[PDB]
Amino acid sequence: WEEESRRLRGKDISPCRLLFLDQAARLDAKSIATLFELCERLQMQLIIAAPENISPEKGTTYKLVRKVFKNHEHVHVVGLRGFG
Amino acid sequence: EELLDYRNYLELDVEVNRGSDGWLKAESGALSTGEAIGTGMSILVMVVQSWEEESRRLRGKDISPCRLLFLDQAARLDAKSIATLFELCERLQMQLIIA
Amino acid sequence: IERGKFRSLTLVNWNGFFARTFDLDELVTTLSGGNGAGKSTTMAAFVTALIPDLTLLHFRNTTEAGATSGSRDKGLHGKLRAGVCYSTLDVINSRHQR
Amino acid sequence: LIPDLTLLHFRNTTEAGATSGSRDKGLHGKLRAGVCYSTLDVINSRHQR
Amino acid sequence: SSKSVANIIRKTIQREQNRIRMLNQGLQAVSFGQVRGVRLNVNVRESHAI
Ligand SMILES: Nc1ncnc2c1ncn2[C@@H]1O[C@H](COP(=O)(O)OP(=O)(O)OP(=O)(O)O)[C@@H](O)[C@H]1O
Ligand SMILES: [Mg+2]
Repeated sequence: WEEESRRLRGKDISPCRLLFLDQAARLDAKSIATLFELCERLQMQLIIAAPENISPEKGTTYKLVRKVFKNHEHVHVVGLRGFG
Repeated sequence: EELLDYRNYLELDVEVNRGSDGWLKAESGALSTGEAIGTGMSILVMVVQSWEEESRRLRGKDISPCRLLFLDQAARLDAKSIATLFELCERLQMQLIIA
Repeated sequence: IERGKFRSLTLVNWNGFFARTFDLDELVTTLSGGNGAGKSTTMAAFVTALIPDLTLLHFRNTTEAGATSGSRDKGLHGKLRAGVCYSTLDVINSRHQR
Repeated sequence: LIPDLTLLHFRNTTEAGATSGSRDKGLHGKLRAGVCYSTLDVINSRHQR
Repeated sequence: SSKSVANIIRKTIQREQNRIRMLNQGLQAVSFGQVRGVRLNVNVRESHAI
């Protein structure tokens, strides 16, 4: 799709690239490493989700916790870091 | 012929006490993956228990049919949900094969 | 050439989120949390921001992905709170325009 | 457990309810040339193996 | 015969409701995400009750 639109677009713009993957826990470490290397080689941004932090040493990570609070809900977001 | 069956006279629904809210009808679209998986397992064990209850009267009084279920791609569940599932299966004496 | 990038995703008055801005990564952004944390909600909010066509938006569970569930509900309404809500994307263009 | 060719369909976990797409049921490619066996062992309430 | 048919339908409905309510007790307090309980709601449709 990017290649086809190369004519209509201006010579100075490269379109943004982004994909998703929910339930990433279905992939093992080797597969996720391969996916990461592919995406970075293709300058592809990825937003992945998994109950457990399956990618601790790459990109940015967030952890979400839902709390019942006075008869409603709130999500608390905490950043995570590879090493401490 | 549909009217001739008593079951058709009954309306059956699946309700979940989701969070702070009361009991809501279980809609696949209004739940997360883990919640749907867990509710599915709950209904499956309900079905197994109902089938055993129905079949008991046509079986030897000292026969308890085996109960065994699967769960593929279990990684979609967190530790808490997995522990709850294990507790449920143990309470129901039900064998699990989880991948 | 320098390809544009998605800096961040902001969620306003969403189910669970009042006003939360996740700063996206240049390569990979990961979201973790137990079941029902709200990751799928974030994905849905992003895609809604990307393709606001209401006919297309259908948030089926990962289970029954593409299997007709006959719920009659696309699932987006229950993911929003009463009142106004917003879903926005900041993008740095290859022309370095925010 | 259920040795019926009509019902046995080992579609991928993805597309768990989606249409066939292809015609294969995915069982043949899981076997090897020759004679194979799949057996369960059960202990009844009567303790018959 | 019609009265007997109606009575037997009613009796079977009551028995099944009781059995389902009994089974429901085991699913009380199941913690799944934000889900805390599961119930099988059984009811008699008006279109058939009348
Ligand atoms: N349309 C909706 N109506 C009602 N509740 C909803 C709706 N969408 C999401 N929820 C609830 O909001 C919470 C977060 O849902 P969501 O699917 O975003 O979570 P998640 O982090 O993706 O979960 P999981 O990883 O287990 O799939 C859950 O309690 C879910 O039941
Ligand atoms: Mg999810």
